[PDB]
Amino acid sequence: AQNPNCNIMIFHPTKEEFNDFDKYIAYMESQGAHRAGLAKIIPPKEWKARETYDNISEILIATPLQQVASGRAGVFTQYHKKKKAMTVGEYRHLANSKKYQTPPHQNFEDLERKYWKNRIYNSPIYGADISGSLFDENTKQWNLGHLGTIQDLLEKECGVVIEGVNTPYLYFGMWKTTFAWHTEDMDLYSINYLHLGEPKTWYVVPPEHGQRLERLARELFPGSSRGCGAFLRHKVALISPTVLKENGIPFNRITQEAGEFMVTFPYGYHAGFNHGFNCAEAINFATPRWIDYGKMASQCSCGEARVTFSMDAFVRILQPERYDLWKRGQD
Ligand SMILES: O=C(O)CNC(=O)C(=O)O
Ligand SMILES: [Mg+2]
Ligand code: NI
Ligand SMILES: [Zn+2]
Repeated sequence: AQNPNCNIMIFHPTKEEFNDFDKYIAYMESQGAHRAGLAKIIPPKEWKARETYDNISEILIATPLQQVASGRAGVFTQYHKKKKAMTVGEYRHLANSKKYQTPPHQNFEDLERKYWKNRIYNSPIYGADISGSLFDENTKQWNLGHLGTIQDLLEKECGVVIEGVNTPYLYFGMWKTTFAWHTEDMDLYSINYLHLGEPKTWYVVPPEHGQRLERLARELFPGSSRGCGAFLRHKVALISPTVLKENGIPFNRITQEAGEFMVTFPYGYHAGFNHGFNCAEAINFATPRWIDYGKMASQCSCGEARVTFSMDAFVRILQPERYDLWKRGQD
């Protein structure tokens, strides 16, 4: 078995190997990459996502989210408070302000310490989930706006044509902006490209150990657990690496820098934070190996998780028994 300790693997494809996305994901899996739950892909030196980022300031963040925490430093939840609209120019200025800027630090490790020590005492503002793309239409390789769609994958594998569309999202981050512990909708893959700015640190639990994370989360968030059998779908809970180590949860960590791709694999729980002003783009995708995970994915039916138009058809076709109850939650 390849990669039995489930370590995060880093790949360096040649320009030739960067042509066929599907084939490269399948190569990574042949080397065991999926066992970790997350892989890093460094693009060939010849490649570029677009010519410059000099003209992005007028993009609108219609609903910036202030991430307010509750709990203790290592075990907390966050809620998203809606703020007034602002442009990317305005947001970048705010990120760089004395109130919100990254503090002086020695290295990534010192910054990670400071994050886990101090995150709960601040409420950073995240420009998340903005429909759109920063890839140039002429970038032919690994263009996240030009991937094969999940609807077409399900049709190719299973023969059923379904409604729905699949488009990328932009994330504008600042220091301490946080992504809570989650897997993707319907335990899909995700791909994330860090277009610009400061790094993003990731934590991941191997898919084969996901249920261990879920059991710990039920213990640490007992009211949430009673309210919903799949409350991590709400994307609000944080558990620190110290806490995971104390409870024997297997995980790994890695920092993504500007110009690098990360891929999350089906049922790979992940969480993390941004080091300072940055812009990432991400999208869900599928492969033939995803189908079985989609069929088994948990669902939130308490009504909190509330998801995209396109998830309807995935539930309807892959989880017909669940469909009725899940849709009650959606309505
Ligand atoms: O970048 C973020 O805030 C969150 N991204 C992801 O969870 C992802 O790409 O799967
Ligand atoms: Mg602009
Ligand atoms: Ni994700
Ligand atoms: Zn729920």
